[PDB]
Amino acid sequence: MEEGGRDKAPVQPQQSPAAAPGGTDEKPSGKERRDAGDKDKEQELSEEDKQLQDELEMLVERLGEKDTSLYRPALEELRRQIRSSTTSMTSVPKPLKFLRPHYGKLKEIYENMAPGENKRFAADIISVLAMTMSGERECLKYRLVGSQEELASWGHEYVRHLAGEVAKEWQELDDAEKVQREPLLTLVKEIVPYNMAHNAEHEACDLLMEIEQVDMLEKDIDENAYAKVCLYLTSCVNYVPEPENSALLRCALGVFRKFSRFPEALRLALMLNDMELVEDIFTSCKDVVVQKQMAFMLGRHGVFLELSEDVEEYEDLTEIMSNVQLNSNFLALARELDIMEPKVPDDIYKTHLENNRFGGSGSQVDSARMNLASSFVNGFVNAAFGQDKLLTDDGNKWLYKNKDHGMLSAAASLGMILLWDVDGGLTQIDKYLYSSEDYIKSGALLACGIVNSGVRNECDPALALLSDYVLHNSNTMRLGSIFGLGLAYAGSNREDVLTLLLPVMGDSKSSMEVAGVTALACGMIAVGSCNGDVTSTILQTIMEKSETELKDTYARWLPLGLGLNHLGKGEAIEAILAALEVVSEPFRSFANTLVDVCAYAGSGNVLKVQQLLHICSEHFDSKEKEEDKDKKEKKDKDKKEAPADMGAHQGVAVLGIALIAMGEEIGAEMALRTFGHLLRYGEPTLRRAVPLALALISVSNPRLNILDTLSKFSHDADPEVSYNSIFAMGMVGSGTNNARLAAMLRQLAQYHAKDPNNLFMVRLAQGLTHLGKGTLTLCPYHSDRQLMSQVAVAGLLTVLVSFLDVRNIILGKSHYVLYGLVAAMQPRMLVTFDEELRPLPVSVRVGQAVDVVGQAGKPKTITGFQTHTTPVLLAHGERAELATEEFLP
Amino acid sequence: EVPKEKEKEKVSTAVLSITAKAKKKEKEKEKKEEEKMEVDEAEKKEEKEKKKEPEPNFQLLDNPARVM
Amino acid sequence: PLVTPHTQCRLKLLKLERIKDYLLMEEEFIRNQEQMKPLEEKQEEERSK
Repeated sequence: MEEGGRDKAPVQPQQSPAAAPGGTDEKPSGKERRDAGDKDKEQELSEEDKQLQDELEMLVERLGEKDTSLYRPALEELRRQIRSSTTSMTSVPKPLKFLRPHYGKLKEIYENMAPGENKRFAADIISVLAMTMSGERECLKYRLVGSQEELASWGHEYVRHLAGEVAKEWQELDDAEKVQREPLLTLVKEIVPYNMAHNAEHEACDLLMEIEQVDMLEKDIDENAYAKVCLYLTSCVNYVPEPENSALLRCALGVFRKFSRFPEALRLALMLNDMELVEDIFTSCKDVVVQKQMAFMLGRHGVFLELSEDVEEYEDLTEIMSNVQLNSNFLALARELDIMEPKVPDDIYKTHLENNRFGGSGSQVDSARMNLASSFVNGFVNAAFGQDKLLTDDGNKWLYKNKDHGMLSAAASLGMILLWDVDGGLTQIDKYLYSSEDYIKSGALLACGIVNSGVRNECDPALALLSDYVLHNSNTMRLGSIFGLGLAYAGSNREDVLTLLLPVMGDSKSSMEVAGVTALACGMIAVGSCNGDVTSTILQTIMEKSETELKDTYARWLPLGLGLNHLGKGEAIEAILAALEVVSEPFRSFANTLVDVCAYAGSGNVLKVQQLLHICSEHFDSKEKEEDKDKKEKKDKDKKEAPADMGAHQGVAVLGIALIAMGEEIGAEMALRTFGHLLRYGEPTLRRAVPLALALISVSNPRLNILDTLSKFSHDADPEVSYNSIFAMGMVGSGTNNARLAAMLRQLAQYHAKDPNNLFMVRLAQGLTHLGKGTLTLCPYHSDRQLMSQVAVAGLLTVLVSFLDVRNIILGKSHYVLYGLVAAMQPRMLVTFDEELRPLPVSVRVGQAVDVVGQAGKPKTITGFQTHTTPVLLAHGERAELATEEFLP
Repeated sequence: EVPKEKEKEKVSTAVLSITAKAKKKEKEKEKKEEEKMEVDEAEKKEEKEKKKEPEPNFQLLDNPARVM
Repeated sequence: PLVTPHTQCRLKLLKLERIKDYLLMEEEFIRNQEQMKPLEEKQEEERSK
């Protein structure tokens, strides 16, 4: 301990501020010049950030705190210069003069008068002088002012431009990772008036830099991954004009302002769709801006590009609408017969060959309901041009043999055989159409809507299936005709055929399953306007469901189209609309949780997730509202699949422990459909946690509840090694786990993982994270099954052809004008880089190296090299344009 | 002779988080909806205090009158 | 295992508060689970003897 002898600064700045009350009065020079000699020297012993220990700043205030309490207030005759010497010298040590209740008094030295241009003695220092202290002001002092009194005094007026120059100072001194400190400053200051802060910070960023935009640009969208309702409403529209005004990267408009379509205003992204039609630059960024506008996140854009430039600049519209759709058919035609595809594999059924010697002999299984699953050896493998003449003879015999619902099912499988087709898809049906039967034509003409699904061109808006519908005096002609056309025009929000198919609801012909899928057919069409659909559904709901207390054919189908007509907005007006509209008995207030959370597809709104638990938690509920706690858990399944894995680990942690562990009817009947809704990628955490409750069948219940959890355990696409689980459970599933009930089911689970080699993207995440639906087409199935009796009769309309929004598969094609390039792409396990050193290496799995049409996989941001620049959108999306430039030798 | 009819009925949701400022802006939403369309409800005080003080310590009693 | 800012940023202040939200709710849901159980049969006389 070598103290003493060199303690100059603990003596003379211990004495001269102690002599400052001894020299304020009767010493006009010593009041001023010793203050200025104190001020610059204390300023100089802080500017190097290589002596944090300052020989004054924690040496003078031991008496100087009681001094400043008697020097600044008690002088009472403060001059115009001596306030600029006192407050410039004594507002510096006050974060360390004072303890944790400094937060109310960062002003009793400073805001007497802020001396001039306080960064004048705080420019080259990063945060030790006042910039940490400036964040201490905006944390607590501005928030209590700007809680209800934003428009206020000097604590707002100068504080605006004070925070303005400080936010310039973060990107001024060193331009380090304190760029991201500016959104740390802009959002803590005036949390709800963020745009009033950001509007000055938008224009300041526009003149800040054009190279130091992009990491702050991704900092915003990382903060926009989850927020409050109003913060996600605010900072996402602040996110919009920064590649519009500062830079013109601008190919991140269409999908990354589909981010901002539903929250702020539907017309606002339509004004950004107008901003697409402003910047018509060349073609290449314009091409891939409008590639996504048809079948990547929405359709319904084919009405705004038939204006005055219909030569090639507005004749991309039909090219977008069906020709690049057919060029995507040329992927599955040309490229996917080349990689690994002859017309009929037909041998996953043949992969059940070694079972016949496992335990003696075989040929014991003769169940007639297995022949339902026999259609999927032909059915699922023949998607994307698995066209079959006389390979449908297993269909052709069984169509003309028995099983009326399988006559509808085998006829509905023909639409899956010719999918995404307009050229000759109806010609395939017509030879298998004229049998003059109810079940054959109702499955085939429902499959005609599946053939032209995603086309939305002129095939039959009211031609075929409207003529099929007006044939009705009877069975599924009444039913199966409205379903296929609303499936085909689900991407559109056309009003006309909605009003053609609204007298289906207004007929009051009391076929119950017809009116239920009528809500599902109109639900797939619209998500926004036409409140008269909500009027039309609840009229027959109050007519029919009020005079019953019975089955979920009422409940699983009629409120669901209401939720599909109001999907994806956290405004909480739609809950005020719907729940106050059907104020009713609790078995009709089953519908309370539907339209509540169908508007709540994905965000962070954890306050909803607690009312998704705390109202109907357990209660033990002796067989009265057990459907509602299942459906309340059904809406826990979404608002979990979009928070990009932040709550997915928390979802599997809660729902593994809480329900299947300490539950009853909520857990052991229904709560596995989370895993059939959360992901379809597959990973051995949840893929092995389900046979913990499946190999233990727990047969005491109506075990098709647990065998429903068998079924969409294989609701993970992208074919895997999971055959080890399903075939070995199929071996114990032949004799035990009765083949009368689920011999269709286990092979439905077996044959669905290898649907096709490819085309597994059914998982509602495009580009990086945006929805693009599949929701309106998938969510009817998991609403359809959570019971029984639709494994035989009614759910066979659903279980085959429920979800049909598969949007191609990979990101290999090049499209450079003539479509001859293949390039050099380099596939890897996805990004982790958030904020690290400069050129942040994008990924980590350098081993795989392909050139052309290679697979997508679970976490793959595939990059490219060889100086082709790939300057399209720099965010992928499977129809890259790929120009050419090499000006770096 | 009441049986003390009691209710568990609730456990208080103690999630102390972003909830705190989210309920506060919801009370701001009621200051446009309540006081601008229709709220004119009122109640009266000190009716129940009035009957207590003029009370009877002057209780009248017939012949076989009990008294502590 | 996603604390990937790796620095004193508000994201790690935002990310960890999300983890606080789900574990408190997992606490309160199982707190409601042992609360609202009016089922008593003990063992329907079989395992109790």
